Amino acid sequence: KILHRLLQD
Amino acid sequence: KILHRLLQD
Amino acid sequence: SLALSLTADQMVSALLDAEPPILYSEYDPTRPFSEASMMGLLTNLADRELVHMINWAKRVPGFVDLTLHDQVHLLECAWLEILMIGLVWRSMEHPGKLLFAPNLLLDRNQGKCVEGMVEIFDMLLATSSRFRMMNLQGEEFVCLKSIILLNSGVYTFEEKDHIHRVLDKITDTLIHLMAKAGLTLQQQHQRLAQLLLILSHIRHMSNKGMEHLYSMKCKNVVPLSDLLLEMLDAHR
Amino acid sequence: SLALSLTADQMVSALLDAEPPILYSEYFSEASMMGLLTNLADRELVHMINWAKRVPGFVDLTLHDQVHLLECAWLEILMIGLVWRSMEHPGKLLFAPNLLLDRNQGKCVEGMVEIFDMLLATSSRFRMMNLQGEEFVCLKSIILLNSGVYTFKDHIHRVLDKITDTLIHLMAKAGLTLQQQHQRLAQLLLILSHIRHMSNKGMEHLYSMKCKNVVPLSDLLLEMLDAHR
Ligand SMILES: O/N=C/c1c(O)ccc(-c2ccc(O)cc2)c1-c1ccc(O)cc1
Ligand SMILES: O/N=C/c1c(O)ccc(-c2ccc(O)cc2)c1-c1ccc(O)cc1
Repeated sequence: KILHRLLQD
Repeated sequence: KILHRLLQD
Repeated sequence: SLALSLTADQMVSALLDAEPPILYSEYDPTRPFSEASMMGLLTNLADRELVHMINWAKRVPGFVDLTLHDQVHLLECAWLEILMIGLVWRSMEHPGKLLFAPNLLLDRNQGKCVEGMVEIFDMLLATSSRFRMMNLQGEEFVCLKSIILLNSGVYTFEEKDHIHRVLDKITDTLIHLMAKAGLTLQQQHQRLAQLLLILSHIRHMSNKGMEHLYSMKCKNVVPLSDLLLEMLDAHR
Repeated sequence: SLALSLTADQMVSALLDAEPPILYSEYFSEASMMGLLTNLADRELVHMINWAKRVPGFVDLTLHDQVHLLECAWLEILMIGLVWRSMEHPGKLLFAPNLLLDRNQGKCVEGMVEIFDMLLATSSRFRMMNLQGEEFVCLKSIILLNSGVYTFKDHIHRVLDKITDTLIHLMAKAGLTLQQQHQRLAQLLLILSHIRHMSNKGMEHLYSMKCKNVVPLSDLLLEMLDAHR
């Protein structure tokens, strides 16, 4: 998910 | 509408 | 006006006596349950509940004052919310199960009989667990259900003043109940918040439930009553 | 946790500091309308996600739980922000400083005018109640933590209580009586029921525009949509 990346990122 | 009639009586 | 002049106790007592009865289903439990038969039982049940709800609404303090058109509007908007919070309240002391009727107790497994229904079942169950965890009282429940009726359609809308005045009165009523229960001012605020935040989820379940009903209707699974079709044709 | 140890003034200032910026629209057809909004909301989502991590208690949650809450409340967060921006622009919706639309313009997209009216009605409610920015950031954080809390939790409810205490503290500072405090607290939280309603109607409308392929949707937005289905 793009969401996972953004939350991690 | 049934709702109007039922709200009346 | 009659609603504004009441005290908190007269408010609770009025709501408690205005409470609709718990209806029975025509569930003859030697039939396992078909997707059609399931929807048939629920529709017939909910349709009979609607009649009692309409007459219950007329006994809600301040509702009588409104115009017919506003009455119709508030009911068209909140009818599934009222049904669902009533269902959740009935199912409070039946963990993992939904008490649609005293002769109709269902868990989420049976909710899989209808496509797209088990998601709504889980939400209703989670709400029931929340009521159970909060140790919700009947006096608080009748307040919440009345709040739903007056609030859910108030922003779709002269005198929205009167509705807000009654809402403020029911709020005062809820605080008084928590005060007599021995809750501190901090606990009163927090519990008030916790209760009203449930209404957001009840709204959500209703909206998802509203769409699922429009699905079953256009899927022609089981024909809906003329009253239910009216309530649905008011919410897209 | 780190959220529970905070005081009411620390909570407010933390939320105020975490506030996302007001983005601009790219400098009306049905496709042009949806194009501007999709582009705008897409960029807003990125700031929201980073705003969420700055919300006291949200970082303490697992990655999967953070994802679930955002997938559930993202449109609610966008809408309450829109309503807040448009508060001192009555009859109009401030999507962006260079994008101020009234109800007439909402008619250029089928089914959108109903959502516009609900948004405008919410803005009038905020205006009538004279909503404060400190109250606004509290409500927005409440939405984030509450909206998807029952699709899962004691930790989230602990933070929700803290924001409730934070709200009450703001009202006590304004000189409101205890009766006025409970009542306005109730008035605020009841609006969240309508914001949820607007989100669900807007969610279906987005899926509608998706089906008609009126404009192509971004990968991020399509992900958030495929969470409500
Ligand atoms: O399509 N989904 C329908 C549904 C649901 O998913 C969950 C609960 C209910 C329901 C049924 C009876 C009640 O008194 C309250 C809710 C219903 C429901 C609501 C209205 C009906 O006419 C029949 C069933
Ligand atoms: O299909 N309906 C879409 C809609 C609406 O009807 C009303 C408001 C919005 C919107 C757009 C940007 C915001 O910051 C907040 C709401 C939207 C919206 C929401 C998300 C988008 O990617 C584009 C537009």
